[PDB]
Amino acid sequence: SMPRFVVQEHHARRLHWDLRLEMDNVLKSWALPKGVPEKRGVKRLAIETEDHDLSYIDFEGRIPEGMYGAGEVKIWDSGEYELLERTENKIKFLAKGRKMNGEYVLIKTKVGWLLMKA
Ligand SMILES: [Mn+2]
Repeated sequence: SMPRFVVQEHHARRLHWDLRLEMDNVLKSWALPKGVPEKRGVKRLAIETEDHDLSYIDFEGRIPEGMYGAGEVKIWDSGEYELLERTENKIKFLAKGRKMNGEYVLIKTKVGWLLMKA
């Protein structure tokens, strides 16, 4: 296998979370400066970032300084997910994490992306 996701907590120059979905045979990724919404209706900024390799889904450790993406990476949540809807502008999925669970949607508009919880 079932597709999986991870939410990494990344202690870089700006502390953020990274949501990564196994999708298109890579990790489709978004930075979340304020984290995953944990309550219904809350709208969080999501910043599309470059695809990562599938192997990276289980990574934890320190990205060294001078490297782009420096800082400590820790797994905040992880699990399977079920894809419910997808287009170039919308991804709706059921997350099966310990913290991030139930349905969520990533929304692309002219201003970028948002992440929202059912
Ligand atoms: Mn990051």
